[PDB]
Amino acid sequence: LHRNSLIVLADVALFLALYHFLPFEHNVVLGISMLAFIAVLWLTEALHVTVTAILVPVMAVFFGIFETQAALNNFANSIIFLFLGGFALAAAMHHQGLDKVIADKVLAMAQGKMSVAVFMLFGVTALLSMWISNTATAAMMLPLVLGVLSKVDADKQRSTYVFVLLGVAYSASIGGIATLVGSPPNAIAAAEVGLSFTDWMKFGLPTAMMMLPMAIAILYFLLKPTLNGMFELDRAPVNWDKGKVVTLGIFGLTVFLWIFSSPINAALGGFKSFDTLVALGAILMLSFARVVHWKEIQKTADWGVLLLFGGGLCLSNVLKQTGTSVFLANALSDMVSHMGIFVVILVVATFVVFLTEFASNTASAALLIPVFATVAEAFGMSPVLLSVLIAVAASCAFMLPVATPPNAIVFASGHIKQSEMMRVGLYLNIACIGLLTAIAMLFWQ
Amino acid sequence: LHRNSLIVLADVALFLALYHFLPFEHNVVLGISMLAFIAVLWLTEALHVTVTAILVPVMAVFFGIFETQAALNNFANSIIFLFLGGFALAAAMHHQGLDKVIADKVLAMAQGKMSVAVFMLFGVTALLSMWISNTATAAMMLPLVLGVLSKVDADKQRSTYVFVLLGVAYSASIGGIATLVGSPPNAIAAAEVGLSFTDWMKFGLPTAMMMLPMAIAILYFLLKPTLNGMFELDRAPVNWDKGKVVTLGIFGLTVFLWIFSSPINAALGGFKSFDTLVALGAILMLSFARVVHWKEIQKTADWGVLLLFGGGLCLSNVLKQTGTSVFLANALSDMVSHMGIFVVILVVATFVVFLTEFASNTASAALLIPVFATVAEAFGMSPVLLSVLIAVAASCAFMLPVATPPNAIVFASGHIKQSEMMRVGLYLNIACIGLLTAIAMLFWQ
Repeated sequence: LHRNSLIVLADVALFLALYHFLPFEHNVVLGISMLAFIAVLWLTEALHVTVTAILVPVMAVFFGIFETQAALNNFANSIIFLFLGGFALAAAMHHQGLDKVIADKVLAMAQGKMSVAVFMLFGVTALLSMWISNTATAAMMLPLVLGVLSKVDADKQRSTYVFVLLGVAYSASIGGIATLVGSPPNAIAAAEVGLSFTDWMKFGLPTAMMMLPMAIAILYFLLKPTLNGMFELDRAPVNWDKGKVVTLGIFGLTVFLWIFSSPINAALGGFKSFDTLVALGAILMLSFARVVHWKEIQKTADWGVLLLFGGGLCLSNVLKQTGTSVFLANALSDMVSHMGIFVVILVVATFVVFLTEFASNTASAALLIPVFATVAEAFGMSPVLLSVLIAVAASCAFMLPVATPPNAIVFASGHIKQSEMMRVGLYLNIACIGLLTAIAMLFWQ
Repeated sequence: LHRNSLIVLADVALFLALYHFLPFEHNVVLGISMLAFIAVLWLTEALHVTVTAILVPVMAVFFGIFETQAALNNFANSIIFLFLGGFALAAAMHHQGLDKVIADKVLAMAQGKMSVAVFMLFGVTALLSMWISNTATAAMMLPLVLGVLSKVDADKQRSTYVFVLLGVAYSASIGGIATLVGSPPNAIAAAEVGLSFTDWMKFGLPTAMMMLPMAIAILYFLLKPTLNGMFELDRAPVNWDKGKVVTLGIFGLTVFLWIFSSPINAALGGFKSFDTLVALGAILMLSFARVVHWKEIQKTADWGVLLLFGGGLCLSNVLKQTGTSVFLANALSDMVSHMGIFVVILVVATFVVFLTEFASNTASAALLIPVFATVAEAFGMSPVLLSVLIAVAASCAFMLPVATPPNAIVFASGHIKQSEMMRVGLYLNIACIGLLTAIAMLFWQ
């Protein structure tokens, strides 16, 4: 009937074809066919990506790969509860008005001028997206930006609007690249290659600090805003109070425990996933301090993502179990050896940067990381490099707003020409490809 | 500071005392102390029961019982995803207006009279609570009941209001006793003793069909309503349409697969948790049919419960690992042998029926089932009997509304005297104790 309902049927037909017409052994054919099915379903977004994540275990069981519980156990990877603690921190610092207070105090650092306010705004937006999200952050900042522009004389001056808006969106999508929380794809990568919070900050904080000013400069040089007015702000200059102090303290304590996870856990007994224990402890300290109630943590969090992680991990453990990964590596050895690694990561990064502009970041990541990682390539291991690269690229969505929630949230204003966004995102995607290639070549090797 | 924040500290002090002043071996002392801590936290409801469920794994790890992942894996017991499919069915049959249509078509079965409408109402409320919930069901039926009574002449006639209302509440709480879904405690019991959907219906459907008419009769004989008026109904006589037909069909197919799980799964390969695969398949069929979107399944479901299941299961696996269960059985052997099993289940059932009137059903169940089951008693195994008994009793909340969501949802009307509810619930709780004792003695043995 509907378009998606026919995409699903075509995908079933393709699955059956590959299940009947492949000259590989049964198990590898099964893995490949499941992979194609799941990819066609995640990219097209026919079924809500979470539903496909839930179908992966069923597709694995009905075909005798996994036992039911051994497949559903992947919906409980410690990384998921780490992300849950992150969502709880977000719910706290939104219910207690902490983010508004931070952004406002920053807007005061700039007395009344714009030339410095939008830059501080991008910076704070990224600092938030480090923890909260990519969507809620943009939604929280949008009214602030509009109140800022309230005295811009928005007539034949749409350029400054587009600047102050796309800067916010991209700053969020980029601050999502600094922490394991902030953007799902980072957590998918870590779960696949076993990375810790700080072991991923060492990859994502420099990358973001490099990609954010590059983006602001590219925008300022593509569109030419004036940025010379003043601030006729009239909202309440909110102040600190109990509940925000405690929330900030617990937030800082959680971050301090995360960053220093290794020495602490080494001086405590050597727990396995100390970061996740720290996140659950953040939840416990926020509850014991009466600063946030579970109903908020439940309305706020996005559990579809917490099921998508499990789906991606079940897919990875499938490709690992049925031996499909080693076969794909044996098959791609020739192509990876003929050319170099630099061109390999170049094509990978461009593919992913131009894919998530049509698909969802989390789905593309969950689908691609397992392959390029579980391959265990021959000419060069680089098993974490590519995972981090893809997780970063999947967040580099800068073209049309259907690619990322924040882009649409900011496009809803009604004065962002699609063509300007598209060309700016093209320039930015090329720049990000180049930058990621450079970093992967120099730093991460 | 606050009452709950001091309860927590007293509980920590008690935990430390038992951790320092018990003449049992270290591990059993640890288990007992964790048990006391968690019980004091779940009964008092200081921290949202979900938060205590989340604290159980941390409390188990920081004290070296479990590895982190081996403890968090219990948040993915197939029973949880079964309950998730149940929540999805509820979201479908609420978003597609199926429940309203069913209740209205039933209200038409009674032409315009009341003497038969309230009984059909209790019946349909139970039939719904079989699947949807105990709370949403009462909330969905309340406006219908008020529109029914709109022509009751509710002056010196509060008796019929209380009847048509408490009947609804108790019918929901009892229909929650027929299926694994419908009430969490049933799922906790099954997870503890490995019960299937039908293997638990064989316990819960007769029990509910017996306890519901008993309750209606007790009410009719305590308070004396008239039940003689007509129906001046004026709402829209809704009709069927596409979306409701498909939803009903998928619902019936899911139920037919659940009930006949054994022969099917035996003629298919012998999967381990076929019921859970069937629930996930229900989600998949509801999504593929474009009848419900994940956002509704996420707003609707109660994930706190899906974490509470994991908390209770981690507690059970703790008491099993540290050897506390066998020790408690060795200690209670004398008391269980001196008296009989009949008196044992009698005291158990009364304790639980009068406990959940102050605590939450799910928490009391999650706390008590592990003990009385993992004991593996000496004089008589009865390892599933007591689990089912406690799961049924925990739903038998009939006194003051703070015990159960539905009771408060119906008390909000503003014309339900606390004393009448309390005495009616006392009578009903005694009757339910007697009935459960009788059934456990005759049928389940």
